[PDB]
Amino acid sequence: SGFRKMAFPSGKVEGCMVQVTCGTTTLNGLWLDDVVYCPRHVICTSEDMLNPNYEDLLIRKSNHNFLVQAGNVQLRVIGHSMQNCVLKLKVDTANPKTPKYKFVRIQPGQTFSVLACYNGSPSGVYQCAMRPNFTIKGSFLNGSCGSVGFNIDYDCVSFCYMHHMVLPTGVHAGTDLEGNFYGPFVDRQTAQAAGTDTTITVNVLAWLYAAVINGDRWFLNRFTTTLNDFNLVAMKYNYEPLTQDHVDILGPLSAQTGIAVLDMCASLKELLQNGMNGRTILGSALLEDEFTPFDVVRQCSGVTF
Amino acid sequence: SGFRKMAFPSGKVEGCMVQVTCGTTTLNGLWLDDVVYCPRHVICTSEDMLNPNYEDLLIRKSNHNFLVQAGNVQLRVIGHSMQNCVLKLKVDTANPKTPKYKFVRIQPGQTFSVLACYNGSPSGVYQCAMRPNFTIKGSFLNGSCGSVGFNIDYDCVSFCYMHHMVLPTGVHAGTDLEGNFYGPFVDRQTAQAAGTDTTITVNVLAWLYAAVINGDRWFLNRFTTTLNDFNLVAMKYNYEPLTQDHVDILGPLSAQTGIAVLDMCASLKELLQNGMNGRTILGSALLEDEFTPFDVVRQCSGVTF
Repeated sequence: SGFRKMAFPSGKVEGCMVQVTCGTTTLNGLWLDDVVYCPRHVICTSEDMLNPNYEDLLIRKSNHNFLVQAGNVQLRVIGHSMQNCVLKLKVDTANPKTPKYKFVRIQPGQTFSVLACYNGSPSGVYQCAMRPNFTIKGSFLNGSCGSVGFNIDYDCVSFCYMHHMVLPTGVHAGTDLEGNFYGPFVDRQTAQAAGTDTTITVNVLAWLYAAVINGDRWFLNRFTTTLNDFNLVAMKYNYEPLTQDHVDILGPLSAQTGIAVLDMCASLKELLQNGMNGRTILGSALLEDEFTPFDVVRQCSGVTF
Repeated sequence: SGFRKMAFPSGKVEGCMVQVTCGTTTLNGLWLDDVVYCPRHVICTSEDMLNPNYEDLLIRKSNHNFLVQAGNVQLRVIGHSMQNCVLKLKVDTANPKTPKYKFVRIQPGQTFSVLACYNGSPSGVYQCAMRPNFTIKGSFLNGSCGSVGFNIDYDCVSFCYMHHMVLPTGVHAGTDLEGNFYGPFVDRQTAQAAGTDTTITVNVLAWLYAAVINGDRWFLNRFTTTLNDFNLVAMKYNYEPLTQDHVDILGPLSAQTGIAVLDMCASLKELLQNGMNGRTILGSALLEDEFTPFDVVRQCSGVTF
């Protein structure tokens, strides 16, 4: 009963969060086995950030220039490395709090939990989506940098995101845990175009299914539609095109609710065309696109870890 | 930058969550030092739930009738007790994962984090508010019962909520950790009136301050107003009355933004009167009342634990 934006439990990530200080710069790092991961821009002065040569900057640094704190512990570095936009600090001590973990590159539209940190200390947890334009709309103050995004499958934390940048426009960009940026972004203080964001059509449909499951059904129309005709309306309202992969992924919600995907699509179209008339769906006056069909199923079936 | 519904990090509560099975009934329990806390209705059959005599039901039970699991561990009970609507199971093993903790009874309008669990296993975390009518709008499937709400001040987890009931109306009710219900509710399957909910006026104002801080200022009107005149409009729109305690609590947001509380109140009134004209504030087309002035300050100043 009820439907909330729900984060994964954060304990297994909390015990991996370290404070990283190189020269003056201090931000969050991820301590897994014998390696601390952090944004490579920790080696930058505000002046460096304007036009950084990371290769050159990293050279004027050695192992002993990096202060990695875990609470009141102080760790020791024995091998530093730059993988794309992440700094890998090889330390002597394996994190005894290290969970089963993988690094994953997620797709636009997918969701993850962010454990937001300041000085390697957890402040809070929230759910977000990789936007279609590879930004995220998060909550990040100075020093939040190196905060990580993750999913939990079973026993296994899947790290998918590290926060690097706020864009002049207020939205966020960062990397996978191999330090490849999501999107066209670079770790440099220069104007960077996010580009046109679209609504994650498959997520809005997931959420409409969620609404039906929790008794919110006012928007089910007698009409139906076709994929081509729906995608005509979708393109007008900067909704991502819907594919058969999308219809397939919604199959189980279709089966639980007895509502054909294309029927739900005809409901969505009327909503895109007529707006909401000032009514609400699951407490919201706008169409929500930050739940996956997987998230909706997890919350509705009570999956645990 | 940005503004998200943010939960407290959940690790310190995760290692306190146990599975409680009496007879057939299984739900979540809170293992602190040598005591497991759970809804006393775990001793009820679906039939019992209609008209339970808890005193009598608890008597046909003894220590060895209660199966408390922590993961794959199995705990042993040496003293059972009923405090109001909570069952206290005295076990032999102190939880070595026990944080610094207090039990607090929170006030209507205050927020907390819920760690939602099924079979004593964490599934997810989310932020909610005690509604003015002492319900909560959460996400709780069967077996979620005994899921706890909490705040973290510094090192210290403040437990304020245990989930007991879904009401026929889909909203949730439960207790403090001394087992006193929030609101008029009883742990019995009978029709129970929540009563009229109001909007938490002080929280909506907090959130308007949050919006100003993140550059969302379209709603600041040239007008101002008075407390009496504002509370006239408030009562019309089932907003809680605003008191001088409320104005005082907003003082620091007033000072950070250079916007007098009563001025922000005049903005709120125009919004209550004219609606939103289809515009949004911090991504929302409705007025948000589940952030406290404290939450807004914590997210905007980057407080950690």
